[PDB]
Amino acid sequence: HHTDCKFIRVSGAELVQKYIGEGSRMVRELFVMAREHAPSIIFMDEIDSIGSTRVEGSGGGDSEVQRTMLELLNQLDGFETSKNIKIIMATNRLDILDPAL
Amino acid sequence: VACVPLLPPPEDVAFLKTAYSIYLSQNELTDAIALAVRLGEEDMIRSVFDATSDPVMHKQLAYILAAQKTSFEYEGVQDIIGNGKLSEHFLYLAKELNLTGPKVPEDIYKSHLDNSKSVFSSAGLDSAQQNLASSFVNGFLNLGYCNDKLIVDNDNWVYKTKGDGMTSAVASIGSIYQWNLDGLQQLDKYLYVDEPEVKAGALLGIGISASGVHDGEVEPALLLLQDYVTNPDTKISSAAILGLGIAFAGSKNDEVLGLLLPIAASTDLPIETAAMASLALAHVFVGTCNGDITTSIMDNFLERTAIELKTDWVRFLALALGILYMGQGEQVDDVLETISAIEHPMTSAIEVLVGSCAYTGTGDVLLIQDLLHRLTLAYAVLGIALIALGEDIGKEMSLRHFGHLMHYGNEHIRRMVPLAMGIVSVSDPQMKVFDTLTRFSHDADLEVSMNSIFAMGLCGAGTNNARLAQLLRQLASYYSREQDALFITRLAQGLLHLGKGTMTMDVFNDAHVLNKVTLASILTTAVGLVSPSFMLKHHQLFYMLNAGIRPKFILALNDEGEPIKVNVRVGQPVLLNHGERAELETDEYISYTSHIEGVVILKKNPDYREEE
Amino acid sequence: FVSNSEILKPFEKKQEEEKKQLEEIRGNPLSIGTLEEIIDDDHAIVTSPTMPDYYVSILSFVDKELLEPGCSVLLHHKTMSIVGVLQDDADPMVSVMKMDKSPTESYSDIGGLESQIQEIKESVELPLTHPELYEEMGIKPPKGVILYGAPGTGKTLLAKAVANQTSATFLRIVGSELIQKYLGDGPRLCRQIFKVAGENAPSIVFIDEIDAIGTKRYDSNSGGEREIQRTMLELLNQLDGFDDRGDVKVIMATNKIETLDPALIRPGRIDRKILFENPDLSTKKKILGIHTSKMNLSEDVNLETLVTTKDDLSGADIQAMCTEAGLLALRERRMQVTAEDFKQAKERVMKNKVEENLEGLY
Amino acid sequence: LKQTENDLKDIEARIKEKAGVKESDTGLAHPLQVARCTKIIKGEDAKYVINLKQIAKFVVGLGERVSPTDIEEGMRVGVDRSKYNIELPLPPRIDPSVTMMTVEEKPDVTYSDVGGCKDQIEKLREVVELPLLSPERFATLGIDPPKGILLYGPPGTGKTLCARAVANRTDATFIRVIGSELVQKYVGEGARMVRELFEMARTKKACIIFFDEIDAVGGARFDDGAGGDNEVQRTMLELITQLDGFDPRGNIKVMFATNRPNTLDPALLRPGRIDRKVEFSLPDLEGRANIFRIHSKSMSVERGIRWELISRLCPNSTGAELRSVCTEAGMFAIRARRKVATEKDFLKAVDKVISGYKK
Repeated sequence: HHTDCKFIRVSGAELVQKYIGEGSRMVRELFVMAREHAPSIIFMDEIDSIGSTRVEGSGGGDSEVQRTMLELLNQLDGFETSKNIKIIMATNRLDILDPAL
Repeated sequence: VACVPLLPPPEDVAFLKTAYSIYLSQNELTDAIALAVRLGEEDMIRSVFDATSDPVMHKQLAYILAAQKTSFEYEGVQDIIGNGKLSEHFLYLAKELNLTGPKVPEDIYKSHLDNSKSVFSSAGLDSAQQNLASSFVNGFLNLGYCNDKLIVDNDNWVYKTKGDGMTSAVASIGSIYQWNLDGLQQLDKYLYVDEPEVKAGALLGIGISASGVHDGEVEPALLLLQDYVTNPDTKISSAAILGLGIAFAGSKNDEVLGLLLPIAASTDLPIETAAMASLALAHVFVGTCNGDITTSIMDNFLERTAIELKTDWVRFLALALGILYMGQGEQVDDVLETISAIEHPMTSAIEVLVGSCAYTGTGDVLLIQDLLHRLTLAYAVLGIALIALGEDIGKEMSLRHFGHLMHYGNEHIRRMVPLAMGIVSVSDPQMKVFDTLTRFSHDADLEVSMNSIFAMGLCGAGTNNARLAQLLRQLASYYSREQDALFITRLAQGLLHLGKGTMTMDVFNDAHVLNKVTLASILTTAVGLVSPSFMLKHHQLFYMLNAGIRPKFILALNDEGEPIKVNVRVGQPVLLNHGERAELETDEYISYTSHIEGVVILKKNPDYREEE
Repeated sequence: FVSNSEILKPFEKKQEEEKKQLEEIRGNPLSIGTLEEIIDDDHAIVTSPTMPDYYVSILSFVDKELLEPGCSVLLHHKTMSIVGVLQDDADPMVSVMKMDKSPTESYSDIGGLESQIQEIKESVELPLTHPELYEEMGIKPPKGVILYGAPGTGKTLLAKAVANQTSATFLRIVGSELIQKYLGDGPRLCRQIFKVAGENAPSIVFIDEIDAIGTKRYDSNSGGEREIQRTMLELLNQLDGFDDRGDVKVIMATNKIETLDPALIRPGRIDRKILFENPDLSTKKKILGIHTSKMNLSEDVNLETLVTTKDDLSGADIQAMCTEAGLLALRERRMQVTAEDFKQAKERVMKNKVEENLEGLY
Repeated sequence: LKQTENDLKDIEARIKEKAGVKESDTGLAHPLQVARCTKIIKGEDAKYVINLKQIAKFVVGLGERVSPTDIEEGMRVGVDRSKYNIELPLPPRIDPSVTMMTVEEKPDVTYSDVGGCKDQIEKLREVVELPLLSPERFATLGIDPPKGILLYGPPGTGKTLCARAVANRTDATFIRVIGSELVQKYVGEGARMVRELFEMARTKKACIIFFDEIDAVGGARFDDGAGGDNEVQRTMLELITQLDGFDPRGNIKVMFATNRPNTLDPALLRPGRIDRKVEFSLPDLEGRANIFRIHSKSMSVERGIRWELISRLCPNSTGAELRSVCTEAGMFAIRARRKVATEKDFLKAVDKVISGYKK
C-alpha cells in the first residue's frame, strides 16, 4: 500500500494442472504479468497458513515452485539489469528450506 | 585511398596518382604497388623496385606482387630483377629471381600442404557418362599436388569415355600437374603415341599444367602447339588453342599473338566448331589493348556471314572485347566510340559489358542507369556482379538490382540471375544470396536448375561444405528426374573442394586488390559451361575455371625460409601456426614495412628476438 | 532508387490484380482450423472445430512444403479449402523457458576462476564463434559440458559469461517443472524443450539442478515413483539419440554429479567435466576489487587487510560482505562506506560459513 | 527482394490452382480413424450412406460393396469405430491413422564402431539385411526370420549406430519411437497409441520400429497395479498383443533397446516377441584399435602410431569413450597452439575421462 503496487498472492499448487506444459505455461505467464505490472509484490502463498488458508508447503509443488521464482530473480539482474519486482516468502518451517536457498 | 573509390562518385583518378607519390616518401611501396595495379601503371612497379636497394625489402615486395599475377607474369616487371642482376646498380638478388619467375611461392604451396595435410581421392566408377564426371572431379579434388598416379595406373579408367570426353580424361592428368614444373616431365610419356584423343588431350593437359608456371617455363608448349597447327586436326587445335590461351594468360608476347592470329582468321567455326582462338587472344592480352585483335573482332562482328552465323563464336567475341578492356577505365572510351558507331543487336549487349569490365570493382551512377536501360540482356545483369564486388554498398545494391529479375516470372530472366550471384559471391559465401538461390533450383525449367547448381559451386568457393551439405543432399534427389543434373552436381563438389579444399577464387589478395585474371576466368566459364548449357559447345570449357585459382596462405619468414611464429584464429585449426591457411586476418608481429597478409618477411627488435 | 522505379510500373498492375483474386477467396466469415495431415495424392485432410473435415487442393500464398501436419491454416467456410497459413491461437502451450539475449556478465567480472574459464571457452565458446567452420569440418568438438559446484558462485556465472560472448540465446530450464505429478507428462515436457532448442539455434541450454527428476537408483526402472524415472530416461535418450556439432550446446548443472546415472553423463557428448576449486588469498583480492569498483567507499578501507583474515571463503561470501558493510553505511545515511563497516561484515559472514564440528584438523 | 521472389512462386501456382479449384468445388473433395461421406448423393438396400461422426450418424447395417462409384463427399472412406464397413472402393484397409513419430527415410548414419560390435553386425546382417535382400533363401530353408530382436548393454556405444545403419543399407524407413512417450497415465491413451503404431507399420511394411528404452515401458515392479503401475502395465500388455497376434516377421522388424533386461518381465523377454537377444561387449585391446583407426582417418597423428600400445595402458572403455578421447585430444592441440597430434595427446585424454566417468 506504501510502495504503491498490487499485492499479488500466488497459490503455489494452483499455478498443479494435469496437462502438458499448460502448467509450465502458467508459471511463465505469471512473471510476464508482474513484469507488466512493475512494481509489484509477489507474495508466495501456501508456504504459510493464516488458519483460513490450507497447505503450509509440501513434498509436491510448493518447494519446487519456490526454487523457480529464484531462478527468475537471477535472470533479471542478467540480460535486462532492470529489477523492480520483488518476491516475499513467508514460511514457519525450516524443512521447506535448504542452504543453497 | 580507401575513401576515393568508396564513398563519392569516383570519376577522378587525380587523387589515386597523388597518393602514390606520398607513399614513396615514407617507403610504403607496398601501398604504391596496390595503386599501380588497377590504374594500369606498368611503369610505376618497375620504378618502385629501382628505388628499393635493400635485400630484405626486395624479396618481400616480390612475394606480395606475385599475388596480383598480371603485373608479375608480365615481362620486364619480373625481369627488372633480370636485366639488373647482370651488373649491379640496384643490388638486385639471385635468390629473388627464383621468386619473380615463380618457383619458390609454388614450392611453399606444396610445403604447406605436405605439412598440415589433406586427404587423397580415387574413384573412376564405370559407364561413359559417369566416368567423365568422376575423372574430371578427381583432377579438381587432387589439384595443386601430383597424385595422378592412380589415373595413369588404370588404363581402363582412362579408356572408358570417348571422343572429346577422352580429350578431357587425359587432360585431367594436367590439372593434377598444374603449378608444378617437375610435373611437365611426367606428362611427356603419355603425349607420345596413344589413341588420338590421348594425343590431343595431352596438349590440352600441358595448357592446364602451365597455368601459373608459364612465366618461367621448363618445357616449351608453344613449340609442340605450333607443330600441331601445321598438322591436320582442324577441330582439336581449338581446344589446343584454349589451353595455350590459358597458358599465355597474364603475360604478353608477340610469339603467342603470332601463333594465335592466323588460327582466328581460319573460319573453321561452322563444321569443326573450331576457330575460337580470338577468345584465347583475349585471355593472353588481358588488361591491355593490341589493335590487331580489336579490328579482327570488330570486322567479323560486322560481317554476319553464312559461316559466321555460328552463334558460339559470338558469345566468345562478345566476352573477348570486355576481357581485353578489363581494368583500364577511361582510356577504353576510345574503343567505346568505335563500338557505338558499329550499330548491331549483338553490339548493344557488348556496350554495357565493356563498361562493366573496365570500371570493375567500383560502380558509378552512369553504369547503374545504363545497365537498367538495357535490362528493360544476360551481359547487362552479369556486369552488375563485376562492379558490386569491390563495393560494400554494392553488395547491398545487388540485392536491390536482382530484385528486378525476381519480380518477373519469365524463364530467361530467372535463368540469368544465378550466374550473376555466382560471380559476385565467389570470394566468401553469402547466406542471404543462398536463400534466394534455393528457390531457383525447384523450377519446371531444367536449364535454370543446371545454372543454379553451377552457381552454388561458384558461391561456395574458398570454403568446402558449409550450409552446402544440406543443399548437396537436395541436389542429389533431382538426379532421378534429370540426367544433366548429376553431371553438374558432380562438378560442384569438385569446385567446392578444389585444390584439396584449401584454395580459392577471390578478389582478396596479399595486397587487397582485385585480380583481373580471376574475374575473366569466372566470367568466360559462366556462359557456356558444358554442351547442353547454352548454345551447343563442349564440356571441355570447364578447365578454363583454373585461371581463377589463388591459394589461401600466410607464411611468415624471419629471413628467407627460417620460421617465425604468429597465431591466427581460423575454424573450430584455431590458433594455427605460420605456414598454414587463413582469411581476413593478419600477423601479430611486425613486417619490414608491409604489415599485410601473404608471404611476409617479419622482423624483430634484436633485444626480444624470437624465432620458432 | 532508379531500380525501384523500373520495378514499380509493371509490378503495380499485376499486384492489384493478384491481391483482388486472393481477397475474393479470403472474404469473411472464413473459419480457422488446423491441418491434420497432408495426403500424398497432393490433397490434404483438415480438422475443423465446427466438424467439416475435407480433402481439398491447396491454394497458394503458401506451398505444400511450406506446410507440415498439425499446422494452423485458414479454411474456406463451405469447401474448407487451404487458402493460407496462420499462426496457432487460443493459447499455444509452451513449457517454462526463460530467454536471455546476451546475459550481462563476462569472465572479467568473476576473474580468478582462470582454470575453468579456459575449459568452457575451448568446448562451448569457440565452436559457436565458428558456425560455417563447424559445418565444413563436420567432426564433433564437445557438444556439451557439465559444470558442477554451487549456483551463483561459478556455475550460474560461467554459463552466463559464455552466452554473452557468442550472441547465442541463453535458455534457463527449470529442472523441477518438467517434476510434474502425472504420467506421459514428464517426457513430453522434456521433448518440447529439445524441439524449441533445435528450432531457435544458436542456443546454450542451461538445465538447472538436475537431481529432482534424476536419482540413479540401482535399477533402470523401479517399483517406486514412475514419473521421476520416466523423465530421466527421456533425458538420457535426448543426448544419446540426436547429436550436434555446434548448433545447440548443452550445459548441465547438478550439485553432485555422482547421483547421475553413468550413462546419462555419456562421453561423446559431454566431454568436459568441470569442477570448482576453492579461492586462495590472491583470488580473494581479485574477486573483491571488481565488486568494489561498482561501490563508492572510504579510502581507509584496506583490501589486503580484509583478505588475510578471510580464509576459506568462496566468492559468494565475498559478494555478501559488499552488501552487508554497505547496508550499515545506508543505515547511517552515507554513500561512502568506512573501514569499520567492512570489518564487522567480514567477521559475520566468516562466522556463519565457518561453523566448526571438528571434522577438519587430523 | 527475398519477399518478391517467394510471392511470384506462390502467384504462379495460384492462377493455375484457382482454375482447377473452382471445378473441384463443384462436388467437393488412406489415412482415417472414422469414415466420412457427408450425405452421399450417388448410391432391402441398394444404396450406401456412410457418415460416422457423433453428430450425424447414417448407419448402414450392410457393408460388402463398391456402389457409389468410389470415394466421395468427404473422401475418408475406410474404417469405422461403429462398423458400417464400406468394403473396398478405392481399397482402404489398414492405415497410418494419426500417429506421432520421427521418421527418417534412409538415415545418413553408417557404422563407426566395428571393433566391439563385430558381433551385433554379424547377427544383424543375417536377421534383417538378408531376408529383405533375398526373401527366397529363407523360403527354401523353410524358415521365416525373427520378428523382433533385443540389443542390450550400454546405450549409444555403437548399439544405436547399428540400428540406423541397417535401415540405410536395406532402404527401409527408420522409425524412432521413444518408448517412454508411448506410455501415458490417461486411460488407454496409452493402449490406443500402441494399436495405431502397429497398423502404421503394416501399411508402410518393410520397416524397422526402433524402441529406445523398454525399461520404461515395462521394467520392475512389485505393486502389480497401484493406480500408476496399472497404466504402465496396460501399455506393456497391449504391445505384446500385436506381436504375439498376427504380424509380418519378414517385413516388420522391431529392434528394442534397453539398459538392463533383468528387471523386464518374462513376457517381454521370451521368444514369440524377441527371438535373438544380443550382448554388448566392452571392446578388447584389438577392438579399441579398429574403432581408433576409424577416428584417425582424420587428425594429423604421428605416422607410425601404435594404437595397440595405447590400448594396453588404457583402463576399460566403451565405444562411446574411445571416440570421446579422440576429440578431447584435439582440444589439447588447440590449447597449446600447435597443428599436429602425437600419441601423447590421446594418453592424456584417457587419463582424465575415466576418472570423470566413475560411479
